[PDB]
Parts: sequence; structure tokens; C-alpha cells
Amino acid sequence: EDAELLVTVRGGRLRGIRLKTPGGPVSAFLGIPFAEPPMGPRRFLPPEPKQPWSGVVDATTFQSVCYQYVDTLYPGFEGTEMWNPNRELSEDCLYLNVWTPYPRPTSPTPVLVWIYGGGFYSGASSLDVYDGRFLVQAERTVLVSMNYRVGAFGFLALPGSREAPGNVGLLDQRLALQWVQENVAAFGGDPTSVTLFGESAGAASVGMHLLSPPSRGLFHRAVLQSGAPNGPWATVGMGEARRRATQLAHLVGCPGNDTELVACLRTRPAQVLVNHEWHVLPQESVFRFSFVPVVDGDFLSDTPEALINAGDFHGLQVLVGVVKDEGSYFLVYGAPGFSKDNESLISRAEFLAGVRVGVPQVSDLAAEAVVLHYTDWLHPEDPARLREALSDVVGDHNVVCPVAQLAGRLAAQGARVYAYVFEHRASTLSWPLWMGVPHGYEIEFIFGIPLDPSRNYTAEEKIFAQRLMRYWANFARTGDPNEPAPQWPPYTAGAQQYVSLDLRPLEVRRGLRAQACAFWNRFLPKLLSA
Amino acid sequence: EDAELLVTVRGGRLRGIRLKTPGGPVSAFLGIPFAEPPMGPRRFLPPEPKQPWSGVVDATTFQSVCYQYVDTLYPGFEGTEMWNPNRELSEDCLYLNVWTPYPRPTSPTPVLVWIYGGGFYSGASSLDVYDGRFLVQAERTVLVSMNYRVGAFGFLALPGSREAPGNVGLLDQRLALQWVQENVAAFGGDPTSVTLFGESAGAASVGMHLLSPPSRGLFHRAVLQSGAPNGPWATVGMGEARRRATQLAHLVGCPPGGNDTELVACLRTRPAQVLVNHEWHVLPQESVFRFSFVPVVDGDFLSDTPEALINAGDFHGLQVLVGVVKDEGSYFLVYGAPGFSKDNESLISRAEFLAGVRVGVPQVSDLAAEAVVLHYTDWLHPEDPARLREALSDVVGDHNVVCPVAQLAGRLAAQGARVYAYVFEHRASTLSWPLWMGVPHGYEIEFIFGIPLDPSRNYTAEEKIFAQRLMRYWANFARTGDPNEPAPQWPPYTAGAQQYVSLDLRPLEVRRGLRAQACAFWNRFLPKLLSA
Ligand SMILES: *[C@@H]1O[C@H](CO[C@@H]2O[C@@H](C)[C@@H](O)[C@@H](O)[C@@H]2O)[C@@H](O[C@@H]2O[C@H](CO)[C@@H](O)[C@H](O)[C@H]2NC(C)=O)[C@H](O)[C@H]1NC(C)=O
Ligand SMILES: *[C@@H]1O[C@H](CO[C@@H]2O[C@@H](C)[C@@H](O)[C@@H](O)[C@@H]2O)[C@@H](O[C@@H]2O[C@H](CO)[C@@H](O)[C@H](O)[C@H]2NC(C)=O)[C@H](O)[C@H]1NC(C)=O
Ligand SMILES: *[C@@H]1O[C@H](CO[C@@H]2O[C@@H](C)[C@@H](O)[C@@H](O)[C@@H]2O)[C@@H](O[C@@H]2O[C@H](CO)[C@@H](O)[C@H](O)[C@H]2NC(C)=O)[C@H](O)[C@H]1NC(C)=O
Ligand SMILES: NC(=O)c1cc[n+](COC[n+]2ccccc2/C=N/O)cc1
Ligand SMILES: NC(=O)c1cc[n+](COC[n+]2ccccc2/C=N/O)cc1
Ligand SMILES: *[C@@H]1O[C@H](CO)[C@@H](O)[C@H](O)[C@H]1NC(C)=O
Ligand SMILES: *[C@@H]1O[C@H](CO)[C@@H](O)[C@H](O)[C@H]1NC(C)=O
Ligand SMILES: *[P@](=O)(/N=C(\C)N(CC)CC)OCC
Ligand SMILES: CCO[P@@H](=O)/N=C(\C)N(CC)CC
Repeated sequence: EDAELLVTVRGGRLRGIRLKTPGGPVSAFLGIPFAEPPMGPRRFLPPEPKQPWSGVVDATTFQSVCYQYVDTLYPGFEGTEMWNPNRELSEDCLYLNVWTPYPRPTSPTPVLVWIYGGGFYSGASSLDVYDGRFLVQAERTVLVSMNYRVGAFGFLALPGSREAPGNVGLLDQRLALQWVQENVAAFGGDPTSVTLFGESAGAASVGMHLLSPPSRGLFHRAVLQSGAPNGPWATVGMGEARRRATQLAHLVGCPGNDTELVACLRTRPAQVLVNHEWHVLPQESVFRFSFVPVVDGDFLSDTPEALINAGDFHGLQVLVGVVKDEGSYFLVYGAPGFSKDNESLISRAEFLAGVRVGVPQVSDLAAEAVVLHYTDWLHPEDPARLREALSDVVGDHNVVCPVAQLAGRLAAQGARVYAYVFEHRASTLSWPLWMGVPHGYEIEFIFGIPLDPSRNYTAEEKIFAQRLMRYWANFARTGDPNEPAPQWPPYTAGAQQYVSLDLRPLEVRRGLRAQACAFWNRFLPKLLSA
Repeated sequence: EDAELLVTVRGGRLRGIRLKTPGGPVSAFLGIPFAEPPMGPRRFLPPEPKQPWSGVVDATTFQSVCYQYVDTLYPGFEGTEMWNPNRELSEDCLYLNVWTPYPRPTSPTPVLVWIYGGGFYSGASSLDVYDGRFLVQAERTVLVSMNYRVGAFGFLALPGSREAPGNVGLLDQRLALQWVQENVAAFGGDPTSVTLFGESAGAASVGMHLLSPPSRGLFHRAVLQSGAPNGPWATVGMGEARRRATQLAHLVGCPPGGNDTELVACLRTRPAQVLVNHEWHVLPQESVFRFSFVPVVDGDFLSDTPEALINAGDFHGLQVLVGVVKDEGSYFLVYGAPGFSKDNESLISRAEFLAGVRVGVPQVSDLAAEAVVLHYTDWLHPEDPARLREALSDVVGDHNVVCPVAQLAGRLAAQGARVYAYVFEHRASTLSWPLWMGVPHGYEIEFIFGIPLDPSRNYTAEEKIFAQRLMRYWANFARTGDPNEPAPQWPPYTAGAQQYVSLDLRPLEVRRGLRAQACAFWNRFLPKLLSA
């Protein structure tokens, strides 16, 4: 056997696999159990640390995906199948993965921990797009990713209960972070240089660990890609969380005691809760999710907006960014007149219809302030302009402006922030041309998927991916993506400087849609209060 | 005696003068009485028609300026004194002027009737810049202008009362319009072709005559320059009018509210200047672009608000010419907005801009002010003083002039009226206001009346050709309802294309949208914030 693939963690012995990379081998330890399987009476409960095992646990392949809905809108279409589970579904799913150089490092090595996205209802660490073998080989870091419970299994909350306290999917992430602190040194990783990074709902989780003191001491830097904890979709109140948990019970035949309600829920097969989790949303919507983190005073002592405005973020370096067309992807999932199979040139009626879907559960006055700001009153009915306006509505409201608010507040309160806009449309992109650079399609370049020989990325895209991996690893090692060439300046509340990321050199620009985000971040909150 | 200077109207015989212009002689009849003097017991009452007279009335000079406030912020400064009264102040002031070609026309000639502006508190038809001699000589028109009561004398309203019904200054104008229908043919004018045109409050007055049926039958075409009846300043509610009238009476010592008859009768014993000295103490807030006594929406002269009448109106068979200047709001900022002055560049701070917004947009909720800050702030340069100065100028201009004018033009075109729109973009070479004000409110007038043709003033030769271009524009509209001749063409304004033309020394240039993005906010969104 091989000594490099044998590691002993505090729980027992593991056997890993040697992986092939176009630049040499890497060692991967996949499917490491970090928690007791949260099945049966442990459904909805906080994770328990994995009990010690005797013998060798086989860490040779990815474990099962946590139970989740599977998207069926475009069956077989690459653009949506790449996000779908590529492993068997199971509630026995609390495993993590470690990628390290081969041979393992002698000196402590910076550690990158990845939290996947998926609207808190889906996602898996085993997706081909999250393959950490290229990043580890190219940049000589230790890569860790974990599975956490999603949907009702991870975020069903009966606030004040103890059988369903909520946020346990976030506690899965924290437990894995505690696992890293206790065991990453056995792989050559440095537990004193842990950099969290995630995308979409994973970026929102990254932000929530920043604002929760128990998790704050488990990492040192953070990267938030196209997501933020202050997003209108990322958290839910205690009252609404209880309403949604109660109606899911009614939708599946349960039962009144919180104790009895969760007891009856625990008898239902996991696939049953998945089939009814979406029917508890209050209205027809794009970009809203049933079971999300809950603000209950525990994991989050206040709303993410409150904790951001009140925090002291000196000594923290963060890397945040968005893609160019954040809203395009979500429109084909309910916005009237939208489909990937044509140009979705909508009418004024569909535009106004789509505004109520992209900005749900707001007053009529609030809805038409949106229509006022996103209408070009010299071309109020131009179909092409309306298509891009509605995508701007969805993208600004849900991603770009929550991220811009977080960058501005953190920068003004001690943190050193670096901001980017990802503007490269991959040559392999199967989505229609009118979507531009859709949400989530910067990930494959960050993980260096273009260097896979199996794929048809071009030579310039391969160099671009190596640039991006160098930016991300530089930040993980020092909190500065620059190398001591065009320089990436920190984002500040005043200058609001950010960089373009594409095949061209770095271009410095001002304003993460400052005009549009002044409406979302400054004016409309005052409109809803009065 | 000269037969061409003698005219007989229904009230008696008149004697005018032969005016010399650069182009030739004009016959002017200045100071024709059209109403009984609204003095003593007639103060605050609708005008009575002037009773017939024996002998010849010498209509040979401008009569008195109706009692009003006299501006004093920049004493002796030409830019402000041009608007101040150039005759003695009097309550005996209901006179109109008529200019006509020399010799009198042989056939009926179209008539242009002028209504001056001045925030319903000032103004006079005798001002040098309303000299109708150049228009008549250059375009062979009959031009009529009248005086009307302003301030409390013209628009103090105790709604429902018979002794102070309000809107009597408007009835002064309507009475003059009835005078034109009965007497303009004696001067060679065509009563079947009467074009009303005014500016600022006079433009708001022109609009209110379109929306009042008793007035609508007295003319056929309208021109509104930098004003509209639907502006937030042009009318007031019956309840606020009563409060403003009561508190003015209280400030001058009447009664020593209660009975309306007793209240007004006490007010009628107060000297005219005393009422003027307290007129501005009744305003609810410190503001620019708000005036104490203006038309009232009482259900009589205006059955409903001008916005309601504009929306529910059928305007087929009506031709309207509308427009504004390039920088409508800059003039008003030197009259209260913190940090502003004509004597420096008025580069204001962020706090001065925020403070200036509530002065320019008075009595709106704090939520409403925030919306204004949001739309007029450039969030990449939120504290640039030069940008902040222009933004406050646009705030006051759009809210008070441009946006209301644009709402009127759009609703009229959509509802059957032929509309033409302009933006006056020429800054006169003789302008005494500082440059940062650009083309200020009310400085297109001197070109419309052809003042550059006056040999005693130093306009350039290009500005004299420009004035002759605009005079033909206005006269072509008055004659035909179309400013075109039949040369670059001036297309009609429509709710969709929103086409207008620029009026400068260069030829015509078609553009789209009268600050559409900005005005959408004033005309579409903000009304419903105020509702909820
Ligand atoms: C572009 O397509 C959308 C989506 O319609 C679906 O996809 C098409 C490719 C075709 O297969 C249709 O039969 C599918 O229904 C059209 O959007 C409309 O969408 C609403 C609800 O989202 C639906 O009720 C309408 O029937 C759709 N309109 C149709 C089918 O004409 C959109 O109209 C297409 N754009 C065009 C034709 O310009
Ligand atoms: C409001 O007052 C008018 C007028 O009052 C007159 O003059 C006052 C100074 C008082 O002292 C009395 O001399 C008068 O009454 C009232 O209208 C008058 O009504 C009376 C008889 O009804 C008549 O002799 C007067 O000529 C009227 N004067 C007018 C019409 O101008 C009116 O009734 C009073 N209103 C109320 C509610 O009492
Ligand atoms: C620009 O001028 C304004 C107006 O001030 C008046 O006009 C000036 C030309 C000068 O003659 C001043 O003395 C006049 O009072 C200035 O705003 C005023 O500033 C002074 C103090 O400098 C203050 O006492 C007044 O209250 C201010 N008035 C208002 C209406 O705000 C402004 O500061 C000048 N800009 C500069 C100096 O940069
Ligand atoms: N459990 C479910 O029924 C269920 C249904 C739908 N979704 C997610 O919806 C599909 N979707 C997937 C990706 C992006 C958007 C959307 C929908 N937008 O309205 C999750 C669970
Ligand atoms: N009766 C008065 O005291 C009085 C005072 C001031 N004004 C006019 O004030 C100057 N002014 C001049 C031009 C434009 C606006 C303004 C005022 N806006 O509040 C009229 C009457
Ligand atoms: C690369 O292109 C070939 C063209 O024949 C195609 O068959 C193959 O699937 C492509 N590889 C991808 C899409 O990864
Ligand atoms: C025109 O300019 C001349 C040149 O000094 C001057 O005498 C005259 O008064 C000016 N006319 C005006 C200011 O109206
Ligand atoms: P407008 O009636 N007119 C003004 C200010 N003016 C012309 C006489 C002076 C330039 O006032 C705002 C309604
Ligand atoms: C906040 C909702 O968006 P995120 O959870 N991420 C998504 C939807 N994807 C799919 C493209 C990347 C994993």
C-alpha cells in the first residue's frame, strides 16, 4: 500500500485515493464522516460528532448527496444537469472531502473550505464543477468541502422547539469547520490559515458564519461569490418559519404540540417532505426558497443587516463579487414569457407581471417604484430592453445590491474588501446567448475545470482559469489577491472600486450599480417601514 | 386729428397714438378701461364691465400697475428691476392695450392676447419686455394685453363668500377676453381667430381658461411658456385659501374669523400697502416657488382640479404650443435656497442640497423628500458641489415647471389636440444674471416680443435674426395653428414620440422626451406615494 494515502484523524484511520491531474498527482480523501448520520430520531436535530471507529474507513469516493429536490425543467440539458445530484440521495450524508498535494505537505499549508450553493434546498460537494484537484495541484493548498443538510432537513424551524430548532444545516457546516481545526493538520493543512469561500447560498452561509461568534473563530478569511447573508432570500423570521413548518406538516398528513408535530414528521419518508417543500411558499415567485436560515437570536442574534451595520470588522479581509448577468438564469423558472429556447422578448405586460414574481410579497407602491426605476420612459415597451430590465430587477434585488451593501459596510467598518465582476462567457456555455454570463458560471474557472483535458475550453480560457486560481489562492495565503502588472485595489465605500475579470487584463471600475442599488439599499427600506 | 388713431368701441370713443418702430409705424391704444375700478367697496369682487362714456378717451399711455409687492433682493440690478412695476401702483388698474398695424388692416387679422406672469402676486402689461409694437410691425398681427389684479386683491378667497369669492383676477382676464370678442373688429382684428399666450403664472392662467368653459369660447388657440395650470404652485384648495385669507386679516387686525361679510368689510378699510406688507407671512412654510394668493379650486371657475380636468377633457379642434427654457429652476434658488447667490458660483454642500430640497419641494412627507434625494443624487459623486448645484436647479425646475408642462402636453395630444413643444436654449448676450444659471426662467420672452429689434439695446445681429425667427413661429401658429411656413420642420408632440425642438441660433433640432426619466417620477410615482 501507500503511506501517502493513509491518514489517521482523531476518529480513526482513513484510506484515500491518488488522483490524476494534467500537472501531476494529488491526494484526495473523499467521504470522510464528520457527523453521526442524522436519521430517524435525529432528523431535524443538530449534528452530533462522529463517534470513533476501529479499522480503516474507505475514503476513496464521494458519499451520498443529502436528500433534495431534483430539477426537471430541461431534462438532460447540460446547463441544469450539472447542478443535479450525481450520487444516490440519503439522509446519511454528513461527509466531507479533503484534497491535498501528492506527496502530502511537510510544512503547514493554507486551507480552503468550500460551501456549495443551491438555494438552501439543493447542492452537493460531489458535483464535477466543484472538483478540487486542479486548484490543489496548481496552487499547493489544502481543499476541504462538506455536505450539509438542505431543504426541510437542514432548515425546518419550529422556533423555540428543541425537536426542530432550525439552522442545523448551518450547524453541519460549523461542525465540519470544527473538524478542520482538529484534523486538517493530519493532512498538512494549517489550521491557523483557513479561508472560507462559497457561492450563492454558500456565499450566504459564509457570511452567516462571519456574523456568528462561535463560527468566527474557525476561519480567518472569507470569499463570497454572488451571494450575501443580507439577501432578501437568505433568512426568514421566526413567525414565517413556524408557518411554513406547520403547513408542510399539514401537506403530508401531520398531525398541537411541537413535540407531536415533529414526531409525526419524523415518520415520513424523506422523499415525501421533498415533494411538498415548495407548496408552502406564500406566493408564486422566482428566487425565493421555503426552508432557509431563521433569525432566532441563537445562531444569528439579530438580522444579518443589523449585525453588519453594528459589527467591528477590523482585521478581516474579504473577497466578494458577482457575475455580469445575475438575473438571467432565474427568469426561465417562472417569469412569464421566458425560456432558454428563444430570445424571450417579453411584452410590457409580461415585464410588469415578472416584476411581481421577482420582487414578491411587497406592497403595490413598492412594486411600482421598481417599475419607475427600471423603465426607460423613452422606450417603455421595447421587448429587448424589457427583457434585460427584468433581469436587472431580479439580479440587483437578489444578488448585486445585497453584496454591494455588505462590501460597503464591511469596508467602512475595518475590513479590507476586494470586489470583482466576472464578465467572461465560457465558450462551452450551453445557455442561450441572451443570458450573457449567467449566475454560477464563474465557479468552473475558479476550480480550474478548463484545465481538464477532457473538455473543449480554449487556450486563452485555460490561462484565464490559472489567473483566477492565482487570485483566489493569493487571497487565501495573504488576504491580498495581488502578487508582488495591473493591480487590484481594495473596494471602499467612497471610491467603490472593483475589477473586471475576463480574458483581458484587469480593468478598474467604479460602482457596483450605485444608482440601482441606492434604490434597493437606501430608499425602498424606508418605503416599507412607512 | 388722424382718423386711423380714432376707434369707437361699444363703450365710447378712443384716441390712440402712432408708434414708431424700426420697421415702420404701429397704432397703439394703451390704457383702455375695460372694467370699473375695483376700489373701496369693490375690492375683492368680480369686475364689473366699464360703463359707457361720453367724449373721447385718450388711450395714449400705459395705465397704473395693479397693487403689488416690489422685489428688493438685488436693488438696482437689471435682471430683477425689469420685472418690477414701471408705473405707479394703484387699485385703479383694470386697463388693456391694443397694438395694430398702421394703417389699420383692411381685412380681419388674427389676434394675439398676452397674459403676463409673476407668481399671481406681481407683473404688469406695461413692462418694457412686453412691448407689442415689434410683433405687430414684423408679423401684421393685432396684439392685446391686459392688466389683472394680483396678490390678495386678485386672489384672496373666502370660498363660498359673496364679498370675497376668489379668482377675481382670473375674471379680470376673462372680462378682457369678452372685451376682445366684442371690440377687436373695430381695430381690424378677427374675433374668430384669437390666440391666447402667456408665461409662468400667465401660462398657468392660459391653461385655466382652457379648462373653464365660459372662457374656452373666447379664444381658439393657446400658447403656454414655462407654466401650466397643474403645477403644484398654481392653485390651492378651498380650505387652505380660507386659512391664508383669515390669517392675513388677523395679521392686519380684522376682526378686532366669524362673519365673512364683516371680515372682508374690515379688510377693505385697510390701506393697499398694508395688505401687501403682510401677504407673505401667511405661507405655511419657508419655500421658493410658493405664492400666498393664487387661483382656488372652488367648483366655479374650475369645476375640479386642473389635473382632473386635463385628464377628463376632450381637446379635439384645439392647437397648443408649449415649452420651457433650458434651466427653469436656477432663477428661484437665489430667493431662499441655502448657499445660493447670483454674486458667486453657489457651489453648495451636501447638507445645503438636502436643506434646499425641502425648500424647493415644500410640505411633502419625509418619505417623499427621500425619494427626491434618491433620483437626483449621483451616488458615485454624491457630494460634488457643482453636480449638487445643477441637481437642485433641476429639482425645482422639474417639480414646478417642466414636469407639469410635460404632463399637460402629453394628455392634450392623446386626447385630440395638436401639440407643438420647444426648449429655449439661447442665453442672451445681454443677460445680467450669472452664467451658472444658464438660460433662466423667463428670458425667452424678450425674443418672442422682438425686443432685440429695439435700436437702443445691444443685441447682436444674430440675436435679431433669431427674434425674427421666433416671431414668425408664434405668428404662424396664431394664424394657422402650425408654426411651420411651408426649411427644417417642427413635428407635433405626441405621447409616444414626445418630440420637441430646440430654439437657439442654430437651425431647428428635433429631440425626444421632456426630461422623461425625471418627469415620470414627478408625474407617475410620487402622486401615489403621497396617496399612501
Ligand atoms: C419563447 O418561449 C416562451 C416559452 O414557451 C415555451 O417554450 C417555447 C420554446 C415553446 O416550446 C412553447 O410551446 C413553450 O410553452 C414563450 O412564452 C410563453 O410562456 C407562457 C408562460 O411562461 C405560456 O403561457 C405561453 O403559451 C408562451 N407563449 C407561447 C407558447 O407562444 C414565448 O412566447 C416565446 N417567445 C416568442 C414566441 O417570441
Ligand atoms: C353676517 O353679516 C351680514 C351683514 O351684517 C350687517 O352688518 C353688520 C355690521 C351688522 O352689525 C348688522 O348691522 C347687519 O346684519 C348679515 O347679512 C345682513 O342681514 C341683515 C338681515 O338679515 C340685513 O339687514 C343686512 O343688510 C345683511 N347684510 C348683508 C347681506 O351684507 C348676515 O346675516 C350675517 N351672517 C350671520 C350668520 O349672522
Ligand atoms: C455665496 O453667496 C452666498 C450668499 O451670501 C450672500 O451673498 C454673498 C455674495 C456675500 O455677499 C454674502 O456676504 C451674502 O450674505 C453665501 O451664503 C451665505 O454665507 C454667509 C457667510 O459667508 C452666511 O452668513 C449667510 O447666511 C449665507 N446665506 C445663505 C443664503 O446661505 C455663500 O457662502 C457664498 N459662497 C462662498 C462664500 O463660497
Ligand atoms: N421540493 C420542490 O417541490 C421544489 C420545487 C422547486 N424547487 C426550486 O425551484 C426550481 N428552481 C430551480 C432553480 C432556480 C429556480 C427555480 C425555481 N424558481 O421559481 C425546489 C423544490
Ligand atoms: N408680500 C410680500 O411680502 C412678498 C414677499 C416676497 N414675494 C416674492 O418673494 C420673492 N420671490 C421672487 C421670485 C420668485 C420667488 C420669490 C419668492 N418665493 O418664496 C412676494 C410678496
Ligand atoms: C468537444 O467537442 C466534441 C465535438 O465532436 C464533442 O463531441 C465533445 O462532447 C465536446 N466535449 C465536451 C462538450 O466536453
Ligand atoms: C449699448 O452699448 C452702448 C455702448 O456703451 C451703451 O452706450 C448703451 O447704453 C448700451 N445700451 C443699453 C445698455 O441698453
Ligand atoms: P412666474 O410667474 N414668472 C416669473 C418668476 N417671472 C416672469 C414675470 C420673473 C422671471 O413665477 C413662477 C410661477
Ligand atoms: C440564492 C439562490 O442561488 P444559489 O443557491 N446557486 C444556484 C441557484 N446555482 C445554480 C446555478 C449554483 C449552485
